[PDB]
Amino acid sequence: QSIDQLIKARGKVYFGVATDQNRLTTGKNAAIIKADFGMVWPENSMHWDATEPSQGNFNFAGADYLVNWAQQNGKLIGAGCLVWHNFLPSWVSSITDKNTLINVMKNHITTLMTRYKGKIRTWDVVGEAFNEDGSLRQNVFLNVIGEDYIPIAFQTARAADPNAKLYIMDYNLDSASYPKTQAIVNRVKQWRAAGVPIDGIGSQMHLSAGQGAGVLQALPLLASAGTPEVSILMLDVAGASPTDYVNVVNACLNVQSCVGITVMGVADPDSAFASSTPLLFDGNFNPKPAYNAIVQDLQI
Ligand SMILES: O=[N+]([O-])c1ccc2nn[nH]c2c1
Repeated sequence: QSIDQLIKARGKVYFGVATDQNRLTTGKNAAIIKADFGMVWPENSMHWDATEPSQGNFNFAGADYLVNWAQQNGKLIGAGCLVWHNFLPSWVSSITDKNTLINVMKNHITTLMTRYKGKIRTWDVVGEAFNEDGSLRQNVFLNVIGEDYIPIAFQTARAADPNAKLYIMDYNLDSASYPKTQAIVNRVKQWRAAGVPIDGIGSQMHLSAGQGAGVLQALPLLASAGTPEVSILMLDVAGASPTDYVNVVNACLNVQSCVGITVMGVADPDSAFASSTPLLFDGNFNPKPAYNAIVQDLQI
């Protein structure tokens, strides 16, 4: 059975997965995505160092392949992350002039979103902007532009493609009592009250064993910021316990504004954390206990 069709039957938008061209052309990934998933995200091909490795030199072959394959196979597309400190080329993190970095950020955002205008459901515009204590992360954008970079990024993205849902995403938002979780909620409330167009919060759920249960309290706390949507992104669970996975799926089902869930790849050997066997399909592309548990859960 298809977890995407089953989750749609429960009123959600999608069950999605990260992928890219060389997964689609190898293994059984294309077959499984076609059958079982409803949305795809670029695993690496929308990283800043993948798409703009030197200033104004844009590389879109990888992302084009993903977008075209998704359109051909009737899948939704999410993409990101436009502004974050990861996968940033040196040419960007060596900029010290505020106006230059603002326009470099804006051109990166606008060029990518314009190319795929109207084809992308969800864009992750700002990522990993928070420290663990809830203060803003001192990345090049904060250091050179200041805290206005976040409103600027979102405004720029809304202008480039007003059809896209625009998200802020972060990790370690998996416990309701953790400072980072309350902090992103507080800032997103205040940004939106000021007119900043943040449509969603995305929770990057790279989980340890037993952390699924806590998401049942954390996800509702995130939804309390009042964004139109929240989502679960980058999901994997060390050990891939059925209990952990079913708890995360149920958190999504419990939160009205949660639109769907994206897993961090299809089969275990293609995970960055392969030793931890954290995904829903094994090295022979068979559905694992966690996949079948999700099916059972989704089937007062
Ligand atoms: O949910 N995802 O797996 C995922 C993967 C890569 C991304 N880049 N921006 N947002 C992302 C989400």
